[PDB]
Amino acid sequence: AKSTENEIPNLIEKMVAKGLNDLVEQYKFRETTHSKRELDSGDDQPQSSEAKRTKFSNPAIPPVIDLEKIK
Amino acid sequence: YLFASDMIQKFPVSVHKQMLRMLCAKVSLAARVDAGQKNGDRNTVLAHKWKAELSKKARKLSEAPSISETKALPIPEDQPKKKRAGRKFRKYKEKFRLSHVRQLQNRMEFGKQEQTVLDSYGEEVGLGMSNTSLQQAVGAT
Amino acid sequence: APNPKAFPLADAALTQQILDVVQQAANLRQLKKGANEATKTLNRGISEFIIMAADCEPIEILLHLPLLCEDKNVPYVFVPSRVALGRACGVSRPVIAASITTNDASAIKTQIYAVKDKIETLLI
Amino acid sequence: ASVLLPQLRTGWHVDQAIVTETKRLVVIRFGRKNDRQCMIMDELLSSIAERVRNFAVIYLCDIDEVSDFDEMYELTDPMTVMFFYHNKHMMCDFGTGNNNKLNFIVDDKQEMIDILETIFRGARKNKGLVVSPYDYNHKR
Amino acid sequence: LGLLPKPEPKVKLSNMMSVFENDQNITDPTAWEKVVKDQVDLRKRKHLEENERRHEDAIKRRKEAVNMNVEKPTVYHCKVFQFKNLQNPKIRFKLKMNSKELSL
RNA sequence: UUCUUGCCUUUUACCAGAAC
RNA sequence: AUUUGGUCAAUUUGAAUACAGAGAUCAGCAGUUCCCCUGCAUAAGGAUGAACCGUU
RNA sequence: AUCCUUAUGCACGGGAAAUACGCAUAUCAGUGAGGAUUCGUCCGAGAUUGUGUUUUUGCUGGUUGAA
Repeated sequence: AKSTENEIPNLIEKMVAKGLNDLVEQYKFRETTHSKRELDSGDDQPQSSEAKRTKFSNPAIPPVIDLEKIK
Repeated sequence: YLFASDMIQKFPVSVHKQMLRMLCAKVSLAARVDAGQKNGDRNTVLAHKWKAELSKKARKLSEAPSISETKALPIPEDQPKKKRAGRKFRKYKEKFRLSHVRQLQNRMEFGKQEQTVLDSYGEEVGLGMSNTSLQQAVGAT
Repeated sequence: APNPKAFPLADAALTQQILDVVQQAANLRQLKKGANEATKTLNRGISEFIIMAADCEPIEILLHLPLLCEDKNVPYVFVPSRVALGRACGVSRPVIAASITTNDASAIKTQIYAVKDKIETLLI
Repeated sequence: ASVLLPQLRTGWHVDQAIVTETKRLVVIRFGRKNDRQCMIMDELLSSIAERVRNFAVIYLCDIDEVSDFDEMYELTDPMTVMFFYHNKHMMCDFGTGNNNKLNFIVDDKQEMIDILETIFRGARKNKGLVVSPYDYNHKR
Repeated sequence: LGLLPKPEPKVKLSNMMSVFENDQNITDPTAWEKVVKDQVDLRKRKHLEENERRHEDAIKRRKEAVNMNVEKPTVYHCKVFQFKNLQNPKIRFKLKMNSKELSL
């Protein structure tokens, strides 16, 4: 919960980003379960690269951020 | 035997197949439960629930969809935007193009009596100017 | 917490292994989801081992399968989660029973055998 | 239908209706509530209206009540409909020889829809007139 | 809205004859062929290059990864075999190297 | 107005007969 | 025996101008889905090879 | 370290189809959807409803005309 509080906006988009990250870490079976995402975050931790890919995923999973930037 | 049950045969014939299927599985489940139970337990709550569920299912099947809000005709604008082609795309569109032989057929020679074909279903058919004059005079193609 | 009559419940790692096997089995068309299919498999003799769900409620719809297995001498487990089992099988819906079936010429034969052995060990 | 199609109350309302639909076309049935032909027309238009909601709006009008618009037909007063777009009255040449209004029931729903579409198209172009795809001549 | 790249038509040796966006298609016929064939090669090469890159990166990861993974073993499977003789070198070697491989 | 003829295809207006 | 089914729209009007009403045609490529092959990765799971002795 | 099986992810390449492919705060679904049958039994995963496009989406090139 603490972890979620600090870095994680804990919406659907964030979850998606997290999922993507684990796939890029090198997943096969759907990464891991998420009770409140904390577990997932913990699992990711071994990879040790969280904050970059969510700032990338919003540019892709919609293009709204990109549009904003343009404007 | 099951199909002749009250549980199926009360509902409309629309539902009977699905209803019957439902019954089979639920019946099986009930049987299993019975097998599991020791003598002098007579729980029979699960069965009740199943029955209720079955009833609900039946009701749902009998009830139809609520009326559709009549889908509107699109604001008639007459756009010719597309403009495409591609070995890919031109195939599909080939299926909907009139092909060259059909075009030829659609052409009718002016003075001449045009080549028909006597389909036994209907003689009407105009083979048109798809057959070359000389060719037509001689035979087929 | 899981039902007492759901026995033998597989240990975490073991459960995971079983799930993996099932997934492999699903891929290979070696697996048969569901009570009724599982039952059929048992009748046939094709079943290698039967994987059940502890969180099947009402549990007693399940509890014939174990008996059948016992009478057929087929290893059987429960895993804890029906949902998980379903996922493994390749079904978003809750599956409660499954059968990994026999097929000598499978790639995953060895895996299946291992799981069977594990299941047997569990039983007593 | 009475319940389905909105009916208008007084000439002002009618005028407003005619003006306000910038995007859509406006079909005003002018007709005496209890008449056969008028009723038939209303029934037809009910069907059409839902279909063509996206391009044309239908409204009804009791012509004996709202006497403001006996400019529109020179005091002949059969059971009519009228067509409008951007407050400009829309002329539709049928066989009838009254190009201004269709003063005759058409039985085909689809046909009616088609004619509505045609007039909408004409309006969009700006063409005050439009030639209908159906000849009529017989109904009148 | 970005215009960061521009998408060029993916020629091949079958499209070769029908693509005219890139010029020289009959004018410089062998040149055109070279261009198209070259393009194809690049595409193929790119694919191969990508694969190579992937292979490299994976390899890089694996060494690091193994080092990282000093997990706490919960329970250990064991097997004890006994034999009457092994005056064969080969068998001994097999026993060694396999063991080394499997962290056994 | 309704039914039957004939213009025919519609408005009249008719063709030529019944019924109210 | 007569007649109705026959009004161009648009613009400028307080009848004149208009005069039928305002992109076409040929061709790429990419995407979408499914399939097949191929190389790589990821998991899993095999199968197998390699001289010779090792570690308190 | 080499070879292979499975699934998936990315891609070279080749092929077919788009009457197809989605979408849903829907309803139901391996606790059985839908089907087979030689009638003994067998297969076992979508079905329903709503709806969006669907003679096509996104991009290019040419000739042309326009004049």
